[PDB]
Amino acid sequence: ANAQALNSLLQQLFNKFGAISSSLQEILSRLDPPEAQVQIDRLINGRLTALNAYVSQQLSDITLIKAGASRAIEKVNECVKSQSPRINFCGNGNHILSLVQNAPYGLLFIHFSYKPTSFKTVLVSPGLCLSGDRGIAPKQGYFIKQNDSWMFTGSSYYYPEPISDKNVVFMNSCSVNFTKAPFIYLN
Amino acid sequence: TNFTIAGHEEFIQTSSPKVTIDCSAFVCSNYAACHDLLSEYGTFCDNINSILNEVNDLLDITQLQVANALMQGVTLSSNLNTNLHSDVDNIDFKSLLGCLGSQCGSSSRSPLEDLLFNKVKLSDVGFVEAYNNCTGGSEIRDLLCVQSFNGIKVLPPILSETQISGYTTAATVAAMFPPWSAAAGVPFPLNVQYRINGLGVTMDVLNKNQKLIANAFNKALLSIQNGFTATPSALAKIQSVVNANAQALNSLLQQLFNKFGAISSSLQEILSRLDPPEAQVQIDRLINGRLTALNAYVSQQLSDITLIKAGASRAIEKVNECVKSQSPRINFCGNGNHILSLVQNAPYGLLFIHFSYKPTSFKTVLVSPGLCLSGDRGIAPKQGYFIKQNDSWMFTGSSYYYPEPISDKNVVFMNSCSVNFTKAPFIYLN
Amino acid sequence: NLLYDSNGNIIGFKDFLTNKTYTILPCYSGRVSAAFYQNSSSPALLYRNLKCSYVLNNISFISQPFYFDSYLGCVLNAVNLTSYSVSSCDLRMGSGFCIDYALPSSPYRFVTFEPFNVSFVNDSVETVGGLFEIQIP
Ligand SMILES: *[C@@H]1O[C@H](CO)[C@@H](O[C@@H]2O[C@H](CO)[C@@H](O[C@@H]3O[C@H](CO)[C@@H](O)[C@H](O)[C@@H]3O)[C@H](O)[C@H]2NC(C)=O)[C@H](O)[C@H]1NC(C)=O
Ligand SMILES: *[C@@H]1O[C@H](CO)[C@@H](O)[C@H](O)[C@H]1NC(C)=O
Repeated sequence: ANAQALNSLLQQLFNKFGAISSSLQEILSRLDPPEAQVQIDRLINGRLTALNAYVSQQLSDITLIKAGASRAIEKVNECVKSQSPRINFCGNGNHILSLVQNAPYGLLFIHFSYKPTSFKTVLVSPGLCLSGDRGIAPKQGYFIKQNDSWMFTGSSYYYPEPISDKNVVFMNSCSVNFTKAPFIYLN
Repeated sequence: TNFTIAGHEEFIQTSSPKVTIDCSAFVCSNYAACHDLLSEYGTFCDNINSILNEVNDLLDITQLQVANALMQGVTLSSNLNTNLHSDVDNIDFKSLLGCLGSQCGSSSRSPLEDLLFNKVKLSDVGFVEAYNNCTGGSEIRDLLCVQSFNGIKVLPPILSETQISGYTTAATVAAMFPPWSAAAGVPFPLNVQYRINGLGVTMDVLNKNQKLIANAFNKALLSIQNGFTATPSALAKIQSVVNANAQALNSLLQQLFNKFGAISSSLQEILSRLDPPEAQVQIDRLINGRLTALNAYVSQQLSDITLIKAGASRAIEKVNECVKSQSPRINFCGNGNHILSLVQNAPYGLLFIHFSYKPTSFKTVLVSPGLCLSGDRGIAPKQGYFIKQNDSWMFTGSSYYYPEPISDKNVVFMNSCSVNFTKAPFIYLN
Repeated sequence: NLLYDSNGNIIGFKDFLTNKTYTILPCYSGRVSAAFYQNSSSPALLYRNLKCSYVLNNISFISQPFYFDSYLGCVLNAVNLTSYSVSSCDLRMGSGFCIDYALPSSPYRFVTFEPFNVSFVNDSVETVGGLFEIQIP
């Protein structure tokens, strides 16, 4: 696009623009001096208009260029040299880390993500209530029922583990939509 | 002491109507004697067409980006809403959902979007319905038919409004039924409780006022739906954009009736009254005037497309970081206390629905930023304060008054206490 | 003897030798959008906002063996195959439609443009036995 613009800017020097010849040499030594300004002015007006249009196009493009560059700077500072807690910014939700490389007229990014391959269906419970009007809710995971017993699994893997203090939050009440389990004596 | 939930709407412009101008149909004439002189200017009208095409390409690119941001990481079940219960946990979401079942085709707009689309005439379908009437028999006078025959016509986008409405109503049900993609795998009421818990409200009051939260959500949705009968700000901005586009299109057409130092605005009168060898001056004057007008128009378009792109990027960022996921950034998705956010399709942009946490009653109480325990040990509260009740130290939240005993789950420990901390040797672990 | 509008447009005329009133409507002057493949032989014409009942007898006198009306005007040298959708398309027309080329009648096919989809899973929505049912990697 830059080369096409530069080539189109040069081709405007071979235009007549309402004159008798598209050349400043074929006008001077072809008429009397008083009858040359009328054509030189018309030759100058078109070139000035073309230059103004080119300057306007450059001013319109530089704004988007600077906006993209600022976005690139922000993305570098928030994804390469740091791990921001922002989601759906450096990747597609499962972003891990990113690297930066030099590229012609810009920069190159390499985003690493977390892509699962296999899946497995399982019934989950979004919270339980223990004996004594006490309720518990999982933190980044679910509650499964394996061998008439409740366990805890992650939201992105299926490795069962027993319920502990660092894997569940404690509440002093629970609604009627949760599942009752009075045999979980893991306080 | 008491709280409620309030709603708030917001509109962000994303797209703009695509305008196309003809090279020779508008500059000189449908004739040929004028075109024989326009060739002396070289490829001057080709450069005008090398700007609107790029503007339309940028508009298509940003529309595809918005669609991708709406449809990224979204998975639904096969047993979809086939006339099923659109309400979950006493929360009526039917007023902002279309239809995604096997039936109900060729129409996917929600009842909320219909109120917005029925108050604008120059929508995506409006130009299509107003342009095809210029042949089968239109009214006595129509501006769009006159502008179309002179080289000014508005092209429809690459994606219809129905597809955008479908994308929106599919992204809305994401955080409504398992699996919860837009809630990171958390049910809707538990997600709302987690959102409102981060402000300082304890879990003891949330479980006792679930029906209150449901009624507050229903009342907020009803107030947002009924607020479109009057003149709101989003509809005002949409009408302003439409009127500005119409005024620009009408002002661009009036340049064909100016004189521009010539003898007459009509080009046929100059060629049917004066001899050939003197009409070139008038033709050149008219050509220069109309080319200057077209250059001014394309310059204004290039000036507006930058702000359009900026608004579209802002809308994309909001869609990515407010509705599909929660970002720990205050005063970004709303006004202070922010809980959730919803997106709806709007003419030439998107419509957002923000839910906030608005208290009702207040109470004055004495608080302490920290106390010193026995043994030069320190302790400071987190997301709350320290209050005294019946000559005993307890803990309370920063957004709700509910005393609770001090435990290791609500405070932090320090190896040294400051000199401006209230002494309290009576408390050991209570 | 003349009727004008708000901004300098003649939209009427009265004759003085016949005492009859007429109405002036401008003539048709529009372009055509034609999609052309890499090494095809004839593009796919598209007259926007024009029915083929008016094009086949007032615009183009060439015998067109293929024509059918659509949402954006009738398309020439194409087939009505809107029941088939594509993901990526290089000839975009608008309103969710595009034209793709298939190497063989009319090789141009008028299809639907659906660039984004959603992953479907065969699971239940309502709670079964008080528990949900989701997929875990
Ligand atoms: C088109 O319409 C005009 C307007 O009506 C017609 O002009 C009218 O023509 C009639 C018949 O010639 C005139 O009536 C005459 O009036 C004189 C008195 O002035 C009377 O002595 C005659 O016996 C006759 O009744 C009428 O005045 C005249 N109106 C005007 C305003 O000039 C015209 O004839 C119509 N043209 C055609 C082709 O029908
Ligand atoms: C939609 O499906 C098509 C065809 O399977 C595929 O090419 C395209 O990448 C899909 N889009 C998304 C967003 O998954």
